[PDB]
Amino acid sequence: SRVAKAPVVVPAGVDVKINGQVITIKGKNGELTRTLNDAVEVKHADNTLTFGPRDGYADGWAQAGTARALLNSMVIGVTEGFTKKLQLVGVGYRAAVKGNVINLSLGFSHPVDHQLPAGITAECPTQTEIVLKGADKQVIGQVAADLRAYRRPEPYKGKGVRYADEVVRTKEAKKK
Amino acid sequence: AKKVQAYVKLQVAAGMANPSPPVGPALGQQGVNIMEFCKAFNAKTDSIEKGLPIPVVITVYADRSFTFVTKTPPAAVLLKKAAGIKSGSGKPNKDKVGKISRAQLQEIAQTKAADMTGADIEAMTRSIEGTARSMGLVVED
Amino acid sequence: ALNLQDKQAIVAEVSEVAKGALSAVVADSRGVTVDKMTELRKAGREAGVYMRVVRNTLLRRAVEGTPFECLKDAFVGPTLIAYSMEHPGAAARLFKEFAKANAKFEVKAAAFEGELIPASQIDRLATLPTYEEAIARLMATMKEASAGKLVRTLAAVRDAKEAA
Amino acid sequence: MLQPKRTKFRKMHKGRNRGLAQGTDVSFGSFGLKAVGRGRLTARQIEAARRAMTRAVKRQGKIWIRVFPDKPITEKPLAVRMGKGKGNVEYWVALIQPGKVLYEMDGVPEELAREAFKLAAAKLPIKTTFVTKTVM
Amino acid sequence: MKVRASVKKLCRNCKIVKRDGVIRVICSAEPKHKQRQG
Amino acid sequence: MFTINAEVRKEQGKGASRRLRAANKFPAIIYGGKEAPLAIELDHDKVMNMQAKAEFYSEVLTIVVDGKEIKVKAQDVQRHPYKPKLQHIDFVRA
Amino acid sequence: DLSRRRGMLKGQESEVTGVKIHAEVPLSEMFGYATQLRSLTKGRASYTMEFLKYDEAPSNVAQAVIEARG
RNA sequence: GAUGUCGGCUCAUCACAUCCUGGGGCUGAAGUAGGUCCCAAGGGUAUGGCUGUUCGCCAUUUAAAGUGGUACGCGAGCUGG
RNA sequence: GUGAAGAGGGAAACAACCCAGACCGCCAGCUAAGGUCCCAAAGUCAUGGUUAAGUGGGAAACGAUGUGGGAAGGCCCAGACAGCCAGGAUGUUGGCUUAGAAGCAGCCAUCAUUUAAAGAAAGCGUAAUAGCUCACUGGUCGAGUCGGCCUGCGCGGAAGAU
Repeated sequence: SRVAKAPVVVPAGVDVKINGQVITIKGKNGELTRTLNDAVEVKHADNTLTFGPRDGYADGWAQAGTARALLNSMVIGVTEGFTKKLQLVGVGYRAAVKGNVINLSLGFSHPVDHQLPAGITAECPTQTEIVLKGADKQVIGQVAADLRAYRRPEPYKGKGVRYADEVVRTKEAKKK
Repeated sequence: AKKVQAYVKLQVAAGMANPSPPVGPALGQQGVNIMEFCKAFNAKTDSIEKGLPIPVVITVYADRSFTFVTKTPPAAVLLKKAAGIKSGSGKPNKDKVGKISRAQLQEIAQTKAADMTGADIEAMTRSIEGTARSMGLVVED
Repeated sequence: ALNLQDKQAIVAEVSEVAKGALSAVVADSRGVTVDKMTELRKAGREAGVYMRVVRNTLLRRAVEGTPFECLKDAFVGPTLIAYSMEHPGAAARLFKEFAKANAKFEVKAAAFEGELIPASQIDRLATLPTYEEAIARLMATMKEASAGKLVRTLAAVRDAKEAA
Repeated sequence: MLQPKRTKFRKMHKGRNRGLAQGTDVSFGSFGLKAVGRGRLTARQIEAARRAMTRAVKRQGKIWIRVFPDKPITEKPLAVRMGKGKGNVEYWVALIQPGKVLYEMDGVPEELAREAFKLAAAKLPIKTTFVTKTVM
Repeated sequence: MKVRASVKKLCRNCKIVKRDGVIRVICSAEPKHKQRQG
Repeated sequence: MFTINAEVRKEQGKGASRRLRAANKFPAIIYGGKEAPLAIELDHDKVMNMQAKAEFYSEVLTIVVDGKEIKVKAQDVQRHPYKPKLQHIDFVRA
Repeated sequence: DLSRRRGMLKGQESEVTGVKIHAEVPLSEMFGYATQLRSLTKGRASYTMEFLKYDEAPSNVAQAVIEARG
């Protein structure tokens, strides 16, 4: 029911600079946190999400539901920010955190690098747990997933880079 | 899943009870400790009359000590034991076993009248009515 | 309209029980598990103490629209009706027993006659003499707590700030 | 499978499967399969669907067939110069046109019966649709 | 995995999406069920 | 119960009848008794809904047509013979 | 595994630190059997067998071959 | 009143229902191997034995010794078995 | 019927298709089928409905929370839909079957209890009950929603040699 036609009214929780179509959310924690949602038939007034007449379709007030998700995700990035627990079972390998750059491994001899984009940073309490910490739910989950593409969980007994996967499959030797 | 657990079920041999051995190898594989042996082996054991394999009930909670408790056999079991019946039907009421006096049920209600649910002995007797018919046994006059 | 056939039938019965409770308690579910209801549930319907947990969305709108021994406001959330028609102890002996797996404040409040009994009062509703002398001790008590305690207590915490 | 005991003639024309149907409605059992489409149906196919549905459904009801395949239809042997006397009779054809009921069955609850004709519809040439009893 | 002309649900809680063009099953149980392109 | 309402037919035979059957009507007749047979339409969606209520076929029906009202008990019906439709229905006077 | 060979179980008992399983088994199948078992368990398990008696065969090939050989 | 009819040699050229090589899904896929499968037309893709065969059987080789079209690529180029 | 023995227009081309039946000349008008942006003569015409595929502009069984139309219909603030929190019982762990009874191993019978309430059980899942999810049940949520049927229109199914 609710979000398709009453778009949560995305409150101004300190604080929203709205040009018009270019949006900057201006708060402390990942400061001046910004997104350009353009005029995708998404009209705004103060911190509200308002429709117009899309292409052929004309929808039903749908991407005003979306625009409300993407601005609030953006606002909540600047207020609360958040825990990307990414983690390894994999016989440790590498997992040097160093500021903007992460050195991981997959048994592969070479520095695996990956340079974190500016907007986020990461650290490791122990090699097997990595917290990427910071700002925007979109770039941050992308860097997490691109790190788990340094290798999936192995599906039989689970070796790999684990982000949200607290459900890794537990297959077995020589059939059951 | 859902966290720590209430009322875990185990169903267990009618051995020496103070000594372990017909219970011992079923105990052995699940890591019934020397400590687990003390709550179950030392105790809730002999000076109770063996004749039925005894229910043993697990409460899970742990600083490395989760516990195993001995009590009375269950209503289905007591029905089979108490009535002096053969063994239950193949097809309830479309095949048949026995007849049973309602008064025997009532004494059956009375022994099982501990935690068995039915807020009334009359209600209590009826659940075991519905057990007796399920086994084929008509509660009968 | 209105779902099930018990739900349109029940309105005279819930309304009947909701008059009946000459002591009543509004109390909380969520996180009970089976046991805390069960262990009273069996014995109660023999023993003369009642505990039901009943539809709080219907009870909260129903109570507004029908006085059920006054009351209404603080039913909100997941809600049990504990009740004794009897002198107050059976209802109140039950609650610290419900306190082992939750707390004292899962009752939000209770009612006796027309006086509001919260947990502060509840120990006192829970202290009850021999029956013929009790109902007199209970009538002098509720008549005391109604207007005398307010006019003293509203002054006294402001006197605590003035007088240190 | 279904085949007649001795017909008056034993080869027959192309024939004309033009028009609707007089052999319509579910009439015998409680519910059935209506043909709803246009075309020609073999004996072997009737067989393949009735077996399939009795095994799907598991008996203690039974199915009633409202189609018989009468009609001879020919093969010409491969690599034969065209003409040379009409072909030889090969297999038997039942003629379907809209509304022809194919099967009725009894006793079987609707949802289970819904599945049970769903199989035969995958087994034939034509676009069947479920029908139930009704008077008058 | 297969690529099919008939796509439909295996384990009950399997799921159906037309992504890009062609309606794919996807699943959270046992991922035999990944049956695309119907 | 069973209450329908109707208009009296101003056309006849197949060319008429299809041009109605297309237009969500269907034709019908009330025959029976002394009073000459009366040829009538009903609206297909309306009187379809009571094909499956079986009291459509056993019980006396209230037939209001033109606003003048007859009372009728049903007779055999023609249905077309793969899409749910009553193709045309007969009715008998009480 | 035991089921696979056309073996059929008598029954199963717990044992002091592990489990004991007893069964009736076809004979002409077992000539990878110990290595297979070793494979399943991480080399840990063991077995013994003797011949109980004789019971029906359904496999074609034994009867089929008997004229080439003699 | 002219479509010179099979095989080989010389030269090819494309199609992809891909032999291999490259990416990727699944797997009764642990590694290994593999089975299957969506993708993909770039390049590569055997010699020798026998017989007029195309093929075939076979030795031996490779990464592979693909399938199919092109008067079943073809004689105003060759052989004519 | 035409072609054969009939031209011209149209369907790119095109005997027999659709239109039409040429006596001769015109720097004249209307029209048929067929058409009206431009290659090319005529409407980028008014009106309203629809389709997001380049369908239109090649083809099926079949498959689908793809879009508009449609009556009938259940639900519908005394609280829905379902999201979030929370219970998911009781005898019981049903009898029989037993390779082994576990709701979920075959079958039978579907029975009962306190219930605001949970099937002697729908799916996962395992060794024998254990393990896990589930409608159901209670809160918060604070409204439209769900299910069926008829139905116009599009979708994949759809891979071959200059």
